[PDB]
Amino acid sequence: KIRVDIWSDIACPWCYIGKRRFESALGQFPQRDQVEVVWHSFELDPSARPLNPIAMRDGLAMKYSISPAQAQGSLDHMTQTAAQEGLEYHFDRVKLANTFLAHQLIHYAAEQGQGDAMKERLLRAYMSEGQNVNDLDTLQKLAAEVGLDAGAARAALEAGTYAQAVRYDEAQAQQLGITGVPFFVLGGKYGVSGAQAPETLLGALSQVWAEQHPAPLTMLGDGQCAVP
Repeated sequence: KIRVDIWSDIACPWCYIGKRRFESALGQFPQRDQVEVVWHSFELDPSARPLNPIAMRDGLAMKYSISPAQAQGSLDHMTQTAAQEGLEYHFDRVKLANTFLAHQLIHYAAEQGQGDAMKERLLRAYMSEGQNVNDLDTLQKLAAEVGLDAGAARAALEAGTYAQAVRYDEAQAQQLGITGVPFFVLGGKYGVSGAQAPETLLGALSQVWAEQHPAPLTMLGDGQCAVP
């Protein structure tokens, strides 16, 4: 088996792009059926307001200390880059929301085996559909759309059941020195930082598989100690 651990935030447009590029890599990888993907929570800003009412362009200009004109250029760059992955972003509608609860929903979804579908739904909701992913009504609806028990999912969020697990995900990311997303860990050994090309993630997948299935030695030929 091949384990891939990915840290990601719903609020990061490169994460959605990265998910597509990784999916492109996976499709080209002969041993794709032996890959287990595990999504991990990451928050760009764990202390963000529940909902910041300012335009994404402005939040970006403030956070990164540049002009509104440059912040827009960056938005325009990300939008066109995403389009090449089949993603139609709508940054003008983005709700700058705290993503803690949304990550919790992903953890709930994963216990039902629907982690990736939930992650996908939420990325779309944030990046394209102008939805507020800190809002419980919205989160419950999205869960229903994924095919989850909407009542159970909402109950889980109100209880904060997966709150601890999200914090541990983030703690683990911090302990690994992961300070930006998306971040890929392959074979619990190799790291790939950022939304890298499919070729790069395929080469990582390929390199890891090779290490786990190296070419069989030719044996030649008074004892040994063997582990039982």
